[PDB]
Amino acid sequence: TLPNDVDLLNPPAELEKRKHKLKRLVQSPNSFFMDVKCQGCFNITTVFSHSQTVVVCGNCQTVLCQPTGGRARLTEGCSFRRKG
Amino acid sequence: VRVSVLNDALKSMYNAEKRGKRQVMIRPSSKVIIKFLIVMQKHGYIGEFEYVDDHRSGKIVVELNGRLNKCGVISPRFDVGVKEIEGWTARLLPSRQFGYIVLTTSAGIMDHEEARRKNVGGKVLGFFY
Amino acid sequence: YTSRQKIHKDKDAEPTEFEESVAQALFDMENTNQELKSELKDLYINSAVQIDVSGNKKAVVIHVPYRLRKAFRKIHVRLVRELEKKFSGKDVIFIATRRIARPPKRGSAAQRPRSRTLTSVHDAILEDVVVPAEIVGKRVRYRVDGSKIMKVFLDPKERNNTEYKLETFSAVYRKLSGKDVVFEYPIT
Amino acid sequence: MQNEEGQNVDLYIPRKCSATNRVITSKDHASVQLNVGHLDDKGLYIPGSFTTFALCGFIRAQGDADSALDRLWQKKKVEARQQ
Amino acid sequence: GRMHSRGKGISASALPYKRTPPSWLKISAPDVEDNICKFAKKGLTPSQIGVILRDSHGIAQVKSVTGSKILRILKAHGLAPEIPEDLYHLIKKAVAIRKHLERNRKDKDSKFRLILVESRIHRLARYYKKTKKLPPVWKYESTTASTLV
Amino acid sequence: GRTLSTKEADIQMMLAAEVHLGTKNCDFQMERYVFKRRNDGIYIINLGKTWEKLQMAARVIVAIENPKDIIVQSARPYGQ
Ligand SMILES: [K+]
Ligand SMILES: [K+]
Ligand SMILES: [Mg+2]
Ligand SMILES: [Mg+2]
Ligand SMILES: [Mg+2]
Repeated sequence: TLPNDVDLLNPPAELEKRKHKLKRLVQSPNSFFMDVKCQGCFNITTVFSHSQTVVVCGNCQTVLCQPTGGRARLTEGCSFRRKG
Repeated sequence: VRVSVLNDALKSMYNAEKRGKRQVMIRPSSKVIIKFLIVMQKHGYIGEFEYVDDHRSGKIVVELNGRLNKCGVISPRFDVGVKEIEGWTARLLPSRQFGYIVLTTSAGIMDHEEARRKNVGGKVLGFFY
Repeated sequence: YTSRQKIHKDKDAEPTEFEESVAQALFDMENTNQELKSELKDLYINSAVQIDVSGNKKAVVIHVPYRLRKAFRKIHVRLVRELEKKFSGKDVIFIATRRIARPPKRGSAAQRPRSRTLTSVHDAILEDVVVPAEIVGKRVRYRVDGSKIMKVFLDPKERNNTEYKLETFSAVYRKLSGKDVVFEYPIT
Repeated sequence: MQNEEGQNVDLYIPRKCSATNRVITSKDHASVQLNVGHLDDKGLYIPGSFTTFALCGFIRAQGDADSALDRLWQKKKVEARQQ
Repeated sequence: GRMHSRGKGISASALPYKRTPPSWLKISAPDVEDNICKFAKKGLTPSQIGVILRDSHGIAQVKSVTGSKILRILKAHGLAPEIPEDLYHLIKKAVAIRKHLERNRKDKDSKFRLILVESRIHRLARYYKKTKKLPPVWKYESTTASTLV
Repeated sequence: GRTLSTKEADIQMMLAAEVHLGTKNCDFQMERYVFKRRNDGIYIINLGKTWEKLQMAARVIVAIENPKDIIVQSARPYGQ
């Protein structure tokens, strides 16, 4: 976009989302917390979207997520809801 | 590393004004930068500027009138007495009819004409015209 | 006990008629209303002031002890809505009492906590005034004429509770710190 | 520029770019001046009435003349009730 | 850029503008301090404690709920380590490199990296001596560095 | 019925003529006129901006007192 075609103080939300997290007008992370539930257990656990550790449900002792390079990969059975 | 935030701000404004941009971004912000911008705005060399809070040093967006020929920092900040202002203006300003040298005196940050009026010396911060 | 226990002015000063009226209102709120009876037994206000915001409208600002700020916050909405009906359309604002210390003189070895600085206290007051809204952004615009106008962004979640209080917030903040502030809700 | 008495002293007052505010010099042969005609309620051109825009060679050589002129015309048409 | 390389990476955390805890979080500050102290007693560094809290207990930032940093809480309870964690890890890396070099005299790259790591150790130790986080007599010696850890 | 306005019919004619079909590449100074890129890769031109620019060009042309001072030329065979 040409510089005079945009406002530096009122950038469109799409551009702000597309920008690097630190290069936005105000820094904001791309991570979030989620409520993950096992397939069979009613217990509900909070997990970081980019967890570096293998989160295990206390009740059934089952691994909910696996650390990766970026976002943690959840187990096939489990499902998540964005918490925020 | 970053040594003079004022230099970065003034250089960004100078480059943007040369390019013809209507707005420029200054990062990080500083109260010395804000005082310099207020001195510039007092004389019509810039438009409205807005400070953005990010729980950090901050950011400023400056409107550019197109009247700014060149704004610059002077480093190191030399001591300027009330009697050296004439020589400094001769060295730095294009003419005796317009242009300002910004000083930091014990009475505050001000242009050289006000420093002459109040008979206060200090240290040279920069210039603009 | 009497309603005087609900007002604790500094240096044991004698409150004016408005402080007494607000203390009485709090006393009847504690007594008649059973739901808030438990909460208001150990809550008292340092002082209460009246500030005009617009024609035919006014606002009342109540200062409360700093140590009871959390207790006041956890019951803020019910208390404000109950007190508003008694003042005939006057908004009620709760601001925790804080002390501002002047900067130490040049060359002095005295140290002042940063919380006691003027800027920190002003920021805390601004945070408290917009309760229950949460500030999500701050912009300061420097006008060509030399005036400053601050724009404060509030969370849209508390829109229904804060939209009608924007002018009162602006007037109260201007009275408390002499700063021009406008309030806007981010669009999304 | 004026004398102490108040007499005009400059040979002439050069034009300025409508977009960049730069001074348009005598040898700037890349600079252009454009007139945008005004229309009445029936979409007919009113002779002698138009909005004048001047562009310096610097902006036109940059390729930014088109967008700048579009923005300037939009603002001026909004102000002048030309729609 | 990097201190001891030509890397110019900018990857880092982006702290949210909101400094208050999320509404869904219900734990109390004394509870968080108790868990932090328990983890420290179990032998976890402040970085590890913060990672565990964020990944499991939903505590994005301990300062948001407690109002203070993890190391401050540990010090307030007399649980901070004698030497700071980062200096400890640097010394551990130096010890590992020296142990490897003991059996590999021809590994000149390891010698280069040991020089760099020990320069980092000395600069950090000087800073910690300036701030009184180490006793003035403290000195890093390669011969008996393994004892310190 | 519902007779179309002048702009409506003009844009319909432009669509019939495929005036809105760009190339696979976009100039950074022509981006403000492009609406969006289709899955194939051809950029779709915003016909409303095209009509507004046509009106603006007509406004500029009409103000020339002598039409003989205007020169219009096409290098390609199609536009001759
Ligand atoms: K380096
Ligand atoms: K990294
Ligand atoms: Mg400095
Ligand atoms: Mg170096
Ligand atoms: Mg870098």
